[PDB]
Amino acid sequence: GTISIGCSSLIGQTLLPEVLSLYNAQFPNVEIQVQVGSTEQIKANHRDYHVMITRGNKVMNLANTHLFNDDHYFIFPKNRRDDVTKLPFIEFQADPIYINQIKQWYNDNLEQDYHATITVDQVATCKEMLISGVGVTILPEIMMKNISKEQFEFEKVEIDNEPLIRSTFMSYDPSMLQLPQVDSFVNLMASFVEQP
Amino acid sequence: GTISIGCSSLIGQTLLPEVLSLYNAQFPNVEIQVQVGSTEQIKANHRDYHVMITRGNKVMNLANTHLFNDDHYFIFPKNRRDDVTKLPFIEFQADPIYINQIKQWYNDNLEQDYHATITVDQVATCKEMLISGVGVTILPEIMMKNISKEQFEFEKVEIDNEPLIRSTFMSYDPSMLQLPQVDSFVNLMASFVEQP
Repeated sequence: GTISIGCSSLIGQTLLPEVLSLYNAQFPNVEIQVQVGSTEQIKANHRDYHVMITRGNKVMNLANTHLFNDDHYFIFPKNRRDDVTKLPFIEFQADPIYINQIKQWYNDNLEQDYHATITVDQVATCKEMLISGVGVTILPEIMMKNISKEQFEFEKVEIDNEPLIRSTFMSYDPSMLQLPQVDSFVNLMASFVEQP
Repeated sequence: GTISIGCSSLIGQTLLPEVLSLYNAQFPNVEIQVQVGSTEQIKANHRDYHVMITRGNKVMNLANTHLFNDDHYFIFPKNRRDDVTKLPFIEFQADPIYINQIKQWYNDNLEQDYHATITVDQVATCKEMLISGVGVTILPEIMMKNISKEQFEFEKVEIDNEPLIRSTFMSYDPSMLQLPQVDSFVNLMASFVEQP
């Protein structure tokens, strides 16, 4: 049959391709439909999906399985250079708690009032803006590949000596496990997220 | 003041960061808000933006400035061109005309009836699925950085010896040119898209 997956952009570009490589190898007769959007659009449109994968909090009224947590890093140029409070900060607008945690960190760790010059609602765009030198930002660790360790310094973001983390959840209606292609997907994801 | 830009994912990750590096260097007192979404969502929510940048067709009842055209390439692992009809094809669901041109091309150029095993509505995800070996696909040339020429063969997609192209447009209400931060943006984009 067909499986329909709804996910955020970050997930579509970092988690799902490796999952689906496995999934399609094991279950080659399943047709896969992936819809990628803003988290808000995804959750709003949950009736279009058998399974959703998103970051933040659990989705109410559904089963929610914790996939993993990600650390965060403040990223700025070595090359231009470490007088960092004069560079524009790119604020990824995750949700209000996150934004506030980041503002608090910036105020505690740097030497001026927080001010976002650029706001963006997709992490991958935030990363490319960093790479193109628009400004500095905070990225989740899973997005930190292909960032030049010779152009850029990375500082782990901790609040009250606790790492700033964000959770990824897979959410679905448990009734959907009656579809063999969905049960297969969910079982595969439970093994995928375990680490040796 | 503030400028609010709506764009597709592809644009947010490939065109806009270089534009905004320039824009923010020249106009450092403008606050920039970027919303990245599915084209359909972007077009639907046009009242949230001063300017939109999208691919496909012009937006009705707005000014529309053609930015550029992109060629397309069929991409598959260097193991191998004959095996290629056995690999899953990943269908980016741009719009019906595009999908149908791709289907016609596949039928005319390969040894099998067209069938998409995976459908996806974001190009960046399509590219990551290619890189992770889920299957083969067609990408616009602007997305073809960081694809290893040692793992992958690239064949240019032409139909009736005409290259398959897709257009990028900037769309806006011409009244918005009364905002200096928007007029600045639009003038800057007009220079950016010219090639020396």
